[PDB]
Amino acid sequence: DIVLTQSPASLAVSLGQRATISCRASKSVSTSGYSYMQWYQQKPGQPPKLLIYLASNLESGVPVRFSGSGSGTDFTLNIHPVEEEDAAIYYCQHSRELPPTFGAGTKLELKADAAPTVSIFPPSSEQLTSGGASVVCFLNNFYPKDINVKWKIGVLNSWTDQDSKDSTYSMSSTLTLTKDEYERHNSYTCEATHKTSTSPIVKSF
Amino acid sequence: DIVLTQSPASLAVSLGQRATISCRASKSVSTSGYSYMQWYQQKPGQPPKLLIYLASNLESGVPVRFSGSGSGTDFTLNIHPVEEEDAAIYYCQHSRELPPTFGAGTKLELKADAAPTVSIFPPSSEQLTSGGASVVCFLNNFYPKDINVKWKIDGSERQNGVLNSWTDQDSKDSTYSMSSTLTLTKDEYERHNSYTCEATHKTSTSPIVKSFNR
Amino acid sequence: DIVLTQSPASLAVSLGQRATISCRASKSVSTSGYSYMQWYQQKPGQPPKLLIYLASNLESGVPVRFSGSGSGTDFTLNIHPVEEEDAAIYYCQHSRELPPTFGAGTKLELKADAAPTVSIFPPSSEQLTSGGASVVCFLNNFYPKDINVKWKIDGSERQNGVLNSWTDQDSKDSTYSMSSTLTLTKDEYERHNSYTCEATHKTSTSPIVKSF
Amino acid sequence: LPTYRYPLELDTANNRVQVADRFGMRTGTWTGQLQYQHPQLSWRANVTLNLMKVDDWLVLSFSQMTTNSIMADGKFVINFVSGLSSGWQTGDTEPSSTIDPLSTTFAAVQFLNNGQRIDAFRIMGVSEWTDGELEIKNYGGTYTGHTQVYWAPWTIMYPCNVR
Amino acid sequence: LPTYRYPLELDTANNRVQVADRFGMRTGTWTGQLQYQHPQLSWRANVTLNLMKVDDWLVLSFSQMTTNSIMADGKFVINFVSGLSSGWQTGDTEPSSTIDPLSTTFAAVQFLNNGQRIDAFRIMGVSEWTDGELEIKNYGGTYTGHTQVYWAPWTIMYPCNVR
Amino acid sequence: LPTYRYPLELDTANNRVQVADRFGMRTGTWTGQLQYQHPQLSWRANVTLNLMKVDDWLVLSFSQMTTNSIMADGKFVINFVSGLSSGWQTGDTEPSSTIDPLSTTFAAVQFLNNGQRIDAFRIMGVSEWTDGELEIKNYGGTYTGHTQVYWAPWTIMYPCNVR
Amino acid sequence: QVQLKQSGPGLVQPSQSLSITCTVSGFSLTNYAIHWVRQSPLEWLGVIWSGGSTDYNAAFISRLSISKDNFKSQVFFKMNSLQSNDTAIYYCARKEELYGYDGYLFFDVWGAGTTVTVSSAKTTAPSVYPLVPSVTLGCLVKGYFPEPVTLTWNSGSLSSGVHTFPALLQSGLYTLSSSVTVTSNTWPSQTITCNVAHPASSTKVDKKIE
Amino acid sequence: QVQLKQSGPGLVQPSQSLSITCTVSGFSLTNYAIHWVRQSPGKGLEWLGVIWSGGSTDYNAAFISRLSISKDNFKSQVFFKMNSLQSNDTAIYYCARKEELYGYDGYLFFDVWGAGTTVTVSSAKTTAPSSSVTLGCLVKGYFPEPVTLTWNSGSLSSGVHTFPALLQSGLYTLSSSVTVTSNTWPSQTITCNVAHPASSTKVDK
Amino acid sequence: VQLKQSGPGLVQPSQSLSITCTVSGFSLTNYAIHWVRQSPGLEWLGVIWSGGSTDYNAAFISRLSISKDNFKSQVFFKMNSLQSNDTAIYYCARKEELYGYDGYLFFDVWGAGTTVTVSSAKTTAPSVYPLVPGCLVKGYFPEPVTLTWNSGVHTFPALLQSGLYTLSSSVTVTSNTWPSQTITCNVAHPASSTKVDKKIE
Repeated sequence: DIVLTQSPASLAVSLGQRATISCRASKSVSTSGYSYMQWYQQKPGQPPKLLIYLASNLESGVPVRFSGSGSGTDFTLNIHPVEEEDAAIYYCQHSRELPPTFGAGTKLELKADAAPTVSIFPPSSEQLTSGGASVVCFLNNFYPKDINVKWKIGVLNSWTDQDSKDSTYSMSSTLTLTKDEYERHNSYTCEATHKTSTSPIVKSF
Repeated sequence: DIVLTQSPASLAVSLGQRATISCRASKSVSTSGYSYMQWYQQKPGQPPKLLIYLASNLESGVPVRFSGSGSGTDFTLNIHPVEEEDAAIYYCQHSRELPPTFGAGTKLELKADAAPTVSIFPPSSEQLTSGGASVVCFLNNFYPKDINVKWKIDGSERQNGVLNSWTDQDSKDSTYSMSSTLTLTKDEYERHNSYTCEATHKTSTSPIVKSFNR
Repeated sequence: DIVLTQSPASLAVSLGQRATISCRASKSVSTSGYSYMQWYQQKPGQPPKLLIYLASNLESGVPVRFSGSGSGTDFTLNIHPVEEEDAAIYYCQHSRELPPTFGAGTKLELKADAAPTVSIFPPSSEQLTSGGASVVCFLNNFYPKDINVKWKIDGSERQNGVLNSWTDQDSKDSTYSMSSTLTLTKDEYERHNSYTCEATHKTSTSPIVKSF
Repeated sequence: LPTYRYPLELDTANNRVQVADRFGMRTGTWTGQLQYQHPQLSWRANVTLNLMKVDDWLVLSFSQMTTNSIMADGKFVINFVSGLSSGWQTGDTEPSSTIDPLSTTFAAVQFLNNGQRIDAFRIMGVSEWTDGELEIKNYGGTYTGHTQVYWAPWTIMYPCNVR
Repeated sequence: LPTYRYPLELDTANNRVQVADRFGMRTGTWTGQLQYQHPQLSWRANVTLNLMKVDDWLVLSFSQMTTNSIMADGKFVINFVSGLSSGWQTGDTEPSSTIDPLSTTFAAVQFLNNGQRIDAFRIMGVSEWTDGELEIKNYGGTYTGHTQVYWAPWTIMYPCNVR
Repeated sequence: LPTYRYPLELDTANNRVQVADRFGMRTGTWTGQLQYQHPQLSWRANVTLNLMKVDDWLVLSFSQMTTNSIMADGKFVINFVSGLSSGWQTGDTEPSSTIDPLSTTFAAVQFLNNGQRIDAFRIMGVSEWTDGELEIKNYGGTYTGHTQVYWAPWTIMYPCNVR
Repeated sequence: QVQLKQSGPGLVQPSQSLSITCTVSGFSLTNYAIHWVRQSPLEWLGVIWSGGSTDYNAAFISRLSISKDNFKSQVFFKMNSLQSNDTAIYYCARKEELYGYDGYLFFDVWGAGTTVTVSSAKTTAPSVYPLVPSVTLGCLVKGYFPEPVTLTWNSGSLSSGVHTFPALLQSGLYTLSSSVTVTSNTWPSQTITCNVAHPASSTKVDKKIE
Repeated sequence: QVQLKQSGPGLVQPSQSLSITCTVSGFSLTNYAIHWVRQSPGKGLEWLGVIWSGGSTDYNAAFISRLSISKDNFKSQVFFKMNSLQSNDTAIYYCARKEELYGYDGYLFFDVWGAGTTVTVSSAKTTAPSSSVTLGCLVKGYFPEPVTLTWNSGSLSSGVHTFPALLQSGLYTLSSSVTVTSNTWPSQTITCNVAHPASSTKVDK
Repeated sequence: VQLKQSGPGLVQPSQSLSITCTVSGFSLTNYAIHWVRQSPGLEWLGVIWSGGSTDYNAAFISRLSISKDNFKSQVFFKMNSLQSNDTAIYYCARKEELYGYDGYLFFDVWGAGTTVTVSSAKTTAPSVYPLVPGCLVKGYFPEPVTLTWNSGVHTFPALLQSGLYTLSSSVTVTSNTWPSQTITCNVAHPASSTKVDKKIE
């Protein structure tokens, strides 16, 4: 049919720098001097919000920071002032053909750097009544996104999408152990090595 | 202390025609090149929303049409684009003295003309069980605001026990509404069978009347 | 016929630094405790204005910064406050003998460092009517004074026909400027396509280049 | 075969020695109560200050704030034992000299007196550092009887060579 | 064996590594129009400021100037996209942090009102830098109705670690 | 096997390259007579100011002092040819630029007139350095007729790249 | 939501204490000053500055007292002596406390107000009556307490084509009328319920058109 | 007020029909056309079908005979029905609305989007979920997705970090934590409630 | 107080170079007018004392003669048998004739001087061409040519190739400042007396 793919797939941009996303269409999406293109901003866990309709029109309530230019074959989206709010994924959509096709998507990351913060929590007493012991170690507001946590005595680690305002990722680690074998081990350690400092900031109980 | 007096008390302007409200102060509210005055739009039943801060400055979320200019002794605001939204009363307030005093309110009335609409409704059964019968007839979306309502019992008109309500000038519609209510005790309510409300207006000399008998 | 020779030939000093110029005489120019010596300030292209006459005497309208002291055989002048205005050449002259001969001149250059500025200009239409095309590349406010400009036209290297002009150290700016002009006849002027101006400098190894 | 001490570091990836990037700029924040001290008046206000480590200078950036009334003179004490953002230790705020003052700056203020704001200026000097407590003396300025002070933004810096 | 990144450099002539001389002091000038911005009043004045890069600090040196009247508050915008002297690029003025304010200083002024000069002061803070435009906020100060302002010389500096 | 120029030094004990400690902080004092100069009034006051060399900045730390009356404008001249503490040379106070002003600061003063002290501020700028004489211009400020001046502590600094 | 709500008795007896408490949800009271104004058929009475300082109207001193709690985000107004004259809707107003020269004696946002009526007569509970004849249905309330009544059609689901009439005072009781207009297809299809909650008589009546 | 709500089973067995009902409030159904778009991982946003105002329907070229759309205008409802779901169709489904004007708006775009329904095609049965200071709220073993957590009835929006789900063998793992000042915690009690659409439950321990 | 000199620019080998100096600052009957020649060293040739007395350089006697006019305040100096060795700018210098002990052989003021060239060649006029994004003149005999530009006025010395001199002038302004003000260059030749001020575009 009519497939379009934006470029690039993931874009790591610094603040106050214009970020250009290029969307290329198999066939000319522009007709009779009008270009039928749409751009969307998808918040984490929320439906996409329309940013730009046609070629140069900004949807109602969208800041001037967002701008797009292009003809049917190729379209570019530009944002010179990039604050923390624009941490979302961006898709390009065409209105020409009877079945409209959404773009692959570009992931935008506003760049900042900060040291991590480690917090350790013991298992629950109400969970102890259930018969399973699970310890959770929560690390909030760390950048870059890559941080590895090794637990030494069934280990699961999760990472939140890049924070909007803070612009620093967060991490959650959970491990589950049955009561009969939970008390068999007495040592509990949380380890978080980062790129900011080679030494790991660790809290243990 | 520091007294302010607005002019005029009531302002009749058509849409898109500038209505100018003048606020005059007992003493000059301007000091060192700055004018310390504020204007407010208080909608019916709502608290006043600040329109202009200091001199000629528009608050966030305020329409661009609203503008005021003036020196310390007296301040005037003129608004040439006047849409349906801005039909409320306006107050002027001064920030110079330690006790700030709001100016005399000025009432703005948007001008329109339209025929009236009358609606009649019988009393409620749950209210009749209470032991008092009260019938309410509402005439909506009529201009001018002046409408008279006559209550009749068995072809006999009685004004006692009647309460009437006029709504402040509508924002969007720009046509007033009217409520007429009359209360009669059950023992004497059923003695009369005829009930009519009549509202003669300036649009047509004939009265638009709706009556029910039951 | 008593001839004097200064030392040194050139003195390059920084602003606010004392510069001492020594003039040495074949015979004693002093008589009865009076020393007959004179110093002159010759601006670029202009005649010299007398600075100091006899021994340690300042001519009218001469700043206090300029001062000289010395006896008959040799005279030295030392100046601690040295601003931008005094960038000209200075000569020493003796008044004792009936024929006076000026000493060897010394040129002082105030030292600073700053990036160059290159400008390229195409040839004129009125010269084309004459039949010769000449393009001028102008380099202003460049320090150090040494700058080389190499011109290459359409991959053909010819050393003939290039002229470069240097201006004496600027008074206020105190940064030299350079102008280079080359002339080519109309018949052969259009035979070449590419024109490049190159300025490899001591401030930055990369050349600031403008082309037409 | 030599090693390198901070701010000099060896980039083993490219076999290059350079000055550390954080030496030029290292940001942070201190959240806590700014302590105003005077024999006849003392109060605490919740403040958050921006910190900048530039070379051997530590920059304190006070944002706009409204505080209680102050005397014609006074002391400001910032207790860095706690409240510093991640990566900062209390020792990182110790000045590199005992000279008093280390630096002085002027702060723009508004004195509120019976409904009138009076423009004035207030001088601030870095004077003492005791066990994580930074003492910023307020020598004086134009003054008037007032009920509360509105402080404009202002910055002050002093030499610090700790890290 | 290893190489050296600026401001560290290897003097091959003496086989010695040193800190670059320009790192200690790099002077320059910006020629252009100084933009004052306020909702009710805005003007442009031709000014020339001296610039010197000392370590990771950029210093702005304002000479004496006479400008049109100003409001009790305001912003000064210096557009570095053009006007810098030879050797300077627009990027060389970008601060090394986004903290607001980066630094504050006081400027001495005289307000002219019907033939009287009134001595007053203006607080100035480096607040914002956007694509070569430096925003210096004038938070406030002593004020009086006036026709034009006479500005004494004044300097302001903020951290900059760019080249 | 390269050598190292100040502030870079080789710690032969540990075979480690580092930045010299004195580069971050080098303290000192200048003892002498502070010269105030104005065509109609000139005086000399015995003062002792603290000096600290931090990176390429020389900081002058003036303690509180009481001086004779001054004009609405004036110049302050500090003669560094003598009076510096041990280890300091007169050349060590030479700025690294000729820009005027090098830096400006405000000084808090009290003018004494017929038994009343009037608070005022004084702008001071580093303007000139001539063969060891540092000239700090007092452009102006709020002023009133007075018999004596009380000066609050204040600091001023300018770029300096000498040992 | 940056919104502030205050709670207080609607009707106060003569020579009684009229006290209203203002609650802030969006702004920290340590940065804002909360003012107090009364609108009588607008008067500035007093202000509590951030930091606990209070300034009152010159002509109202010693009869009104204002206090605030910042840890609880509340501003408290208490008036001691009441007359027939001091009957008005009272409002609490907000001003930011910044160093800027914004001409600070102004009010940015206004709370709902508390309706203050000065009467020693007890609160009577309001009777809600539904009247039924595009079709229009009218709701009338008679015999109401001294506080006012907010009539809510479908719990505030529908606002267009709904006219509410101000209270009319008959024999020491207030009469309130409301009318709504809806399409003929709409009302017999979907149910419309009018709810009238009274704050002074602690009564909430949910009447249905049926 | 404009609101779009979708009601439908969260998890559908393989080869079953996913039917969702989208209801619009404030929008005139006679004035707006409601479309249907699904978000698939690796496949991207897919446009499936549209109901034009007045009942006319056009579907995705590749989805005909598997998709059917119907609406009722007097009740302000739009009915979405898919005939067969396979592991391929595990995706968030969205209903979007666009205005019907004569203007050349380049109409094949969506101004407003519903909240969407998370659809997982798993055969496994539904499982029931079980100066500063930080406590973590975790729910484990909830199939299908998602769990909606409202902390202190949504009193505070700042300082609330949510970590994405991790899939265990027959269980879903979600961990969430809040950081608040130590002085503030002892003042007011904090209750964490996590609502699951298949099991009505709010547990505040 | 100024003195003015008029004289031919170029003199052929073995020809006579005669320059006349006119004084406006002091009556020549009270001052002594000297003559000094600047060659690419500085050579002192002769002096006229007040009262019509002349003393010449020891090694330069037979070729230099100087005369003076008191009623018009003019001084005439003439050198015979010019050769390739002597090619240089000639200057008129004055010292006041006072009884004072200040060394009478120094010069207070130099009014004007003429540059003397020895090669014989016809007068050539330099067409001045203004480049626009500078005013340049090339190929004029004899040097120099007086160009008057309009800080920011840079003039480059002549370069002699095949009997011709090249003169360059430049002004620097910011690109935004370029279209605002016009600059006009006039180039006067002392042998041709022609000045062109035309500017293109």
